[PDB]
Amino acid sequence: PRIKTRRSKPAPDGFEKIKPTLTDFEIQLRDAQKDKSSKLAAKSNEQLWEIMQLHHQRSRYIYTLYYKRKAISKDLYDWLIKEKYADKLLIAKWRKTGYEKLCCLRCIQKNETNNGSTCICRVPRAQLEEEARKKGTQVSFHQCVHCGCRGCAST
Amino acid sequence: KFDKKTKNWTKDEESALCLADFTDMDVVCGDGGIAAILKTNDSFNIVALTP
Amino acid sequence: SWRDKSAKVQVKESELPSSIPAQTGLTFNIWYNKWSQGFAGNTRFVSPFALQPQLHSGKTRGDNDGQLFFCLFFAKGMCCLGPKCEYLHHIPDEEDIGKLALRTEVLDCFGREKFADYREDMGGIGSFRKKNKTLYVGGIDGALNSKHLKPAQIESRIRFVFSRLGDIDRIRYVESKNCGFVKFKYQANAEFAKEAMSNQTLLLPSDKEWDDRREGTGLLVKWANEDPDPAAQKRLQEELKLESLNMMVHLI
Amino acid sequence: SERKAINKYYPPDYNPLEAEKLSRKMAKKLKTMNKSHASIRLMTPFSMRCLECNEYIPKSRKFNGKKELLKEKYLDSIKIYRLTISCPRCANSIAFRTDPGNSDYVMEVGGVRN
Amino acid sequence: LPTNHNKTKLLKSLKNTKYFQQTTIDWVEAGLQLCRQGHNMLNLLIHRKGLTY
Amino acid sequence: NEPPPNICEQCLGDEANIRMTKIPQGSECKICTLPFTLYHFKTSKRSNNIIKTLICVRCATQRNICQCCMLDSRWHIPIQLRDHLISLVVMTEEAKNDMMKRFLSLKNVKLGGAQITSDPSEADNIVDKLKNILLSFFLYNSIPEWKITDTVSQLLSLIVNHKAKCGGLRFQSSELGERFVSKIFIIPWSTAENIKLSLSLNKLIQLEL
Amino acid sequence: EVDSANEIIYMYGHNTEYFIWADNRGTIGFQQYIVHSAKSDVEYSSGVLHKDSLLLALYSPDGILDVYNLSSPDQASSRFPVDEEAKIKEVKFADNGYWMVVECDQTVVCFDLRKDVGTLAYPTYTIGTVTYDIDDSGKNMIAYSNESNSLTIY
Amino acid sequence: MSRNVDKANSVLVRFQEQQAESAGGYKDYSRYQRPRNVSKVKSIKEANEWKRQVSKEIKQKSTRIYDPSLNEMQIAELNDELNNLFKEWKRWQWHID
Amino acid sequence: HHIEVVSKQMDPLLPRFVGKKARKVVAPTENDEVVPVLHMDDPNEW
Amino acid sequence: YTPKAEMPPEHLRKIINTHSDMASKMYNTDKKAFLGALKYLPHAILKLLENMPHPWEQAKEVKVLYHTSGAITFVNETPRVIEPVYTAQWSATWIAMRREKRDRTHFKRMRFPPFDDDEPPLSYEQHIENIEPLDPINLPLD
Ligand SMILES: [Zn+2]
Ligand SMILES: [Zn+2]
Ligand SMILES: [Zn+2]
Ligand SMILES: [Zn+2]
Ligand SMILES: [Zn+2]
Repeated sequence: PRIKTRRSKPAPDGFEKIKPTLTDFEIQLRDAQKDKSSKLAAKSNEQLWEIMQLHHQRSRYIYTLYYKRKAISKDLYDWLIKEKYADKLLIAKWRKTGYEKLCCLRCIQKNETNNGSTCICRVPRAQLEEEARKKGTQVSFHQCVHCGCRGCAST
Repeated sequence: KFDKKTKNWTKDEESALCLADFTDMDVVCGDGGIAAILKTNDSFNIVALTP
Repeated sequence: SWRDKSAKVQVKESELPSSIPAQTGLTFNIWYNKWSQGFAGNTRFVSPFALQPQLHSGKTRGDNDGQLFFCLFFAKGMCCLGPKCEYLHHIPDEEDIGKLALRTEVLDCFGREKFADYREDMGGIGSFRKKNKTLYVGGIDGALNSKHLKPAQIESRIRFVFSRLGDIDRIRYVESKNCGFVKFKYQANAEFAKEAMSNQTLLLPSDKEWDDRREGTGLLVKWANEDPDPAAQKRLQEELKLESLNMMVHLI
Repeated sequence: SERKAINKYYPPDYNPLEAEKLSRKMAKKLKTMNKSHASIRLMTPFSMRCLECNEYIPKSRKFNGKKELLKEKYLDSIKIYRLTISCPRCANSIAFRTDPGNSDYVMEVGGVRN
Repeated sequence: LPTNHNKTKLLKSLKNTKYFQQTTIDWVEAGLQLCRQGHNMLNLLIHRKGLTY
Repeated sequence: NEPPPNICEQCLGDEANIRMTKIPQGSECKICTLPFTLYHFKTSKRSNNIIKTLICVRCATQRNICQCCMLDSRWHIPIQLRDHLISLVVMTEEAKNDMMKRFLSLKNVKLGGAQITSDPSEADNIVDKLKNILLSFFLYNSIPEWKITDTVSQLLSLIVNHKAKCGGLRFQSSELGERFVSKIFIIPWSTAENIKLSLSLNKLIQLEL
Repeated sequence: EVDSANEIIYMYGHNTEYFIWADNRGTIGFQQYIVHSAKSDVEYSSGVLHKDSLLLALYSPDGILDVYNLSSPDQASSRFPVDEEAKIKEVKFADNGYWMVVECDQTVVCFDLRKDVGTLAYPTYTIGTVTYDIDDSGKNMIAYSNESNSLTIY
Repeated sequence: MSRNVDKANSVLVRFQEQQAESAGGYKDYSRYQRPRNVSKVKSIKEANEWKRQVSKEIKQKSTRIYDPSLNEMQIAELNDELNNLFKEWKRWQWHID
Repeated sequence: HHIEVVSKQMDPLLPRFVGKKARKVVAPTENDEVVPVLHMDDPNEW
Repeated sequence: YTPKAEMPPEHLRKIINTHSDMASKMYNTDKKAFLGALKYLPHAILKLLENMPHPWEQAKEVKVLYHTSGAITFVNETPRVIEPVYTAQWSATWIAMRREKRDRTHFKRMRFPPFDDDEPPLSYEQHIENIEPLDPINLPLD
């Protein structure tokens, strides 16, 4: 979230109900945002991954309540979007087909990657597993370096 | 276990039995759980393999 | 049997894996991570950890995926990743060595570039030019906290530590030089051993100076400059000849 | 970083008096500062001969000497100093004293003035 | 009179890479980051130069 | 202008498509310590750990070796060994010096042997020539412990000094030893005369220092 | 670096130019001088100093409790009788100046220091799911029970 | 504080050194004079350092005393100095540990 | 065997050409063929 | 092509915090990156300065690019305004300032620098949580 500066009205109707759920998130974030003296690259990456997951989760919760459950007013949702709470682009992506389970947006920036493609997470476990079986080796990848996303795919 | 990647029998677990020489055996397993029937020339022991 | 012995490892937990430097100097240089404005301190300090491999060695995240290279940290005895480590945690067996024997010229069993020229002190990660399986052991006085031991005892201790770590070819303690030459079958194994036993105490729990093993300076484990006395040389030559013969056979 | 530097950085806890005291405590232990024959650069006013190898070091020739305090002062409250030199060729310790009665120097078992 | 050719500003080029990513930040926070980052840079460079004093 | 990378068949992989990136003046070559383009390929897409080129193309050419494997381009043998074989039928002396190594690298002579390996004529001839040329218990009475251990295992801590020639095997189990005896180079418990003498001599030698 | 082959087992600083240290063999020193030398026949794991700063009790779990007088080096320590099976957890000197309270695993022995060595202030009566502690007066006790998760005051 | 010595023994530097000694244990055994009477050094590390320093000094002495003008009296003097150094070294090899 | 070369976009902060470090390099002349240096044909004054 | 992922600020913050006590063989390359970044630090400064929140603004949110290494952070947006509106705003601010001057017997001018040379500038995480930033400069309307 951003800081309130009397720009937007404090909150629409149903914020008081959801606020305590997404205020747990804030605590988690706070725990995350600090020097965990990781002393090690992988460990360091893990905290970032965790943070990313947390970010995703809040958005999902919001998204779930507004679209799937539909228990929150449109206005409130809009307000949330305007604030830093939800991710707008991510939500949009989710709403689109084939991107519903989506760890993060930068796992589908095809420009970013060295090989002109999407993140592996986006490959359904099924396909990778099949490939592995064909080869001889076991399941090859666990989670990507952008965000911890073991089997991000929509399956 | 016969391993599907490595293509051979690989050692998975070992258990000590607390108690003649068993010259034969049969494994059973169903939903109930895995048993080994251990046989001598004239007697047998049914041993369960539990978690 | 590391596979069916265990899965878990967790050698030294990520709470306490290491403090970063040890104070030489006055001020701490952020770019080199080394203390500056002074150099007083023998610097080599004994490893807080060690590879008790029978206990530690296990399946890793690497084993499943098909990693070639073994875990330096595991060897040292401080791989906080443990089962989620991508590098292998076991003493290099023969099969593994065979598998990575293509690459073993250019880089070590740890997957890190062997150099063209040896370091002047023969101190680390041997050259790709000279293949070697032969470790200089030194600072055994310092590694045992200046203990009045029998050379034989020392030799035995060395054997105990090193046999466990890899398939031994042959070992020699020397009173005059005050050293311990070890030779292995496989270069990779030797490398692993070196990694392990760098900065390690040779002492045991049963000894009276166990609680002050940290205050000493560890084993100075390095690469072996070939033995000049003639029988050894002859043996080496013979070995080389044999190798050549084998190569020829392979070719034809 | 520059010779005309106005203010040297101090740590956030630097009790200056305390620091001074500490320094003093670790000045008796100190190697340099707790010694005599502290160095100096000086030209030679006497223009003299090095007594061992007869090397004729002339007037105004520059040397890295050692200035040391002579405990026995001149009169009362005006100090006099021994000013050590080495001859260029042979490494014989020449020196001289500055007795200010004549507004000049005195040779001290090193060489002879001429 | 300015560049006819150069469309490619600095930021755009950076964006075109994978190494930069972008957020929305409070300006004070950004400033703080700059101060810290900048400070780090100046220390790091200095330490590299060897002058740690 | 740039020449192409010299990566061997076994070095590179078993597949009909590999993607690699070139990094111009990436690293310094290990031999020469002189900037050159790193090629680094992943072999199979998903198979872990990259294969970066460790040497400059020129140096590779000189030694006639894989830029990854550091092995003979032709026979896939370590430079020493390949050169040694040729000698048997002169070897390279890489000059391990800051300045001189670079100079050596820049020279283009094919150091030593490399020429022979390169040419079908010469390599083949060498091979032919080579072919022609070709055509508890103490233990007493040199060979390595890894062989001894293997032997012991087959028969089913193992100390052996060589100056002594006195191998004190300690299975630490009465079962292992009693199996070991029945299933079967003097081997007691915890030209014979000649052997004894030799052993004694060895012992003496061990004990004088 | 203290000059003793034996592990230092007691170190206290509010004795005020000197601190006191003690060996597991009963070497007691001020840092400097040694008021008592190492014995061959004891092992201590801890110590406690009396408020008048002259009596030092050294002790171990197994029942050894020896009181030393720091004012006279030539005075032999006093051995206090504690049965060996009752594990000594802690020793405190009470505020009154004359109770030495010995907190054992399941029981408390309180010695009266005015009287012959071994004289109790009161008889020992017992009151492994319960830890406890006594205040400096030696007359208040809080006991915790791990079964009921509760604090009882005695 | 020209000529470097002054700078070295400037108060700030001294303070810094003291701080270092306090926290981490950086001493410069070059910087302080080695003590005359051993057995006023309970720590082992310190003793070792002192020994090392004396060895270094001895080595330095040795290096210079084989200079070409051998008949000069400085060399002769050093010969006694060398002996003294050796003696000191020997002393430092005391048998407490 | 056919093989695809690529150039990966390195980060714009890190040194572009991490290989080079202003190294001195003596080169051999490598003149194998021999230049013919051809020509034709009072000392106290000169 | 496809636009940049709008990342969370949290991630950025975390990255920043990690590279405070940076002295391992881990992030060797991050130090290099940092060193490189000096090239663009003046640009960054220019950007940040340009985005300065105007006195009619409690706190400006701003677009930010940042190297994933944590070496440099550019304010990305370039602040454009409706010129007449901007002018009006400035005028209003001026008026407010004048009013303040009229009011106050002593006007507490800042001390410089605002934080001590010893004291390292507080992270933003000390005062996200703090109370609503006090009211900015906008005159009493009608
Ligand atoms: Zn994903
Ligand atoms: Zn993702
Ligand atoms: Zn992904
Ligand atoms: Zn590991
Ligand atoms: Zn190859």
